[PDB]
Amino acid sequence: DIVLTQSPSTLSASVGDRVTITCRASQSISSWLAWYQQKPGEAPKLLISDASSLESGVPSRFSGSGSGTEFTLTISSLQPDDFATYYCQQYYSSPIFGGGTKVEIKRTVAAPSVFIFPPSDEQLKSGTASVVCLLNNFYPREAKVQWKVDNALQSGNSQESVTEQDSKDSTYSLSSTLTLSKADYEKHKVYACEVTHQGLRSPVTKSFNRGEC
Amino acid sequence: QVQLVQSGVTLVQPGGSLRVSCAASGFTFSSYAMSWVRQAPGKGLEWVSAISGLGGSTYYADSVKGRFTISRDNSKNTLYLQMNSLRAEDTAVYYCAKDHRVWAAGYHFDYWGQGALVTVSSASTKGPSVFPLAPSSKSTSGGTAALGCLVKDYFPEPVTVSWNSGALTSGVHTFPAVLQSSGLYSLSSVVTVPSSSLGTQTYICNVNHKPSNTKVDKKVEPKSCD
Ligand SMILES: [Cl-]
Ligand SMILES: [Cl-]
Ligand SMILES: [Cl-]
Ligand SMILES: [Cl-]
Ligand SMILES: [Cl-]
Ligand SMILES: [Cl-]
Repeated sequence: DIVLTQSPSTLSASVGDRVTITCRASQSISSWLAWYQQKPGEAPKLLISDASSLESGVPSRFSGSGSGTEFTLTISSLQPDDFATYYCQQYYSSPIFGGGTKVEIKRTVAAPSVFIFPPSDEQLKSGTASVVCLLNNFYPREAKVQWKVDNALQSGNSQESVTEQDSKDSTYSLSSTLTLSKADYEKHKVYACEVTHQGLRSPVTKSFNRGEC
Repeated sequence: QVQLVQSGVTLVQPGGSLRVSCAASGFTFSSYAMSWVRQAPGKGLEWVSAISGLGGSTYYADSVKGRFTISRDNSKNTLYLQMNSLRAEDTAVYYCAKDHRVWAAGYHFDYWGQGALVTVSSASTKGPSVFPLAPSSKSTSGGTAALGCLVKDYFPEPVTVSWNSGALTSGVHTFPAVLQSSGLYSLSSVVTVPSSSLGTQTYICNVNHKPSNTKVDKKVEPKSCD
């Protein structure tokens, strides 16, 4: 019923930064808003209630403000323990959560290393062809992966998976997997993965010819 | 001292019924209204339903209104959620949540249960296929090469992937699984190695899927390609 909108959806921050997360409500909720923190593999933890009332045991670093339709969670100086997802939640009417804001580790730009894998002959014997395009150790997360078959843009026959930020270098890795039937895979020659990323001076295309591979 | 103790992983067929529970202690259970909040894989928190301290008033999200029933036993401090007419989109972790304050209104939660994963699917237990992602000129960037194993068509999660029985770890990436249109899971595990030693080093991915007692060792060998 009451729509809560968080901005930004992803917040790239470095340790020591002053972080601000806003929550915007479709209607006034007075000050009946709570903020939660959640890390992967864990239940949420309440930080603030009634828009600015800090929960017991929560560091002074965290503060909340706002009322009506505009609320803000602020972290004075970000710490290592603060990289997580934060959600706002209204309770003026039936409860609703905002979409969440991921506070992620900011590092320097890192271009992806692009690799391409043709389907193995064993998989082709089973009737399916999976073509895998790997974008390794890159930052930021935003990347464009397009599949081209005989220079024909593909749409909806591939799905991608991304890793969580690496513990050591804070980079991402991504896989884009194009799936076809073996019968259809054998009707085309050139398989290309085109990668567009802000760390690359120009788009990188990794391709192969079915027959040679 | 305040504890909310929950159930574990459960599989149900679409159209099936499931009852999830949460045993509370360390506070006056009857004074607090309680909620169920769900989280679909890779999604945000979604409030499902609430029940007042005594149980005279129940509230539900429109997504579950005529299918889910919230209830509580204030004698044994137990919160329940009956989920009938289940659908694939009800697949999520379900957390019990106790209201912060004893008030009649304003439901926000100071303690949460550990969650219980409820998976709704008409898929049968299946071990994965393990195909090699072969290193080649097209998976070589100067002095480094990429290789891997495609762990496909399995149900349910999880699947584990080691390389050289644990001896190989630096540069390994086992991607999160994706649910395919078929209702089976798939993932690929990759690793970066020196391309100069491809003809000399042996690379094996050790794939284990406990549900189907599957343990595969697949040697990943190079292919000319070009
Ligand atoms: Cl954004
Ligand atoms: Cl999570
Ligand atoms: Cl502090
Ligand atoms: Cl919600
Ligand atoms: Cl009551
Ligand atoms: Cl009542």
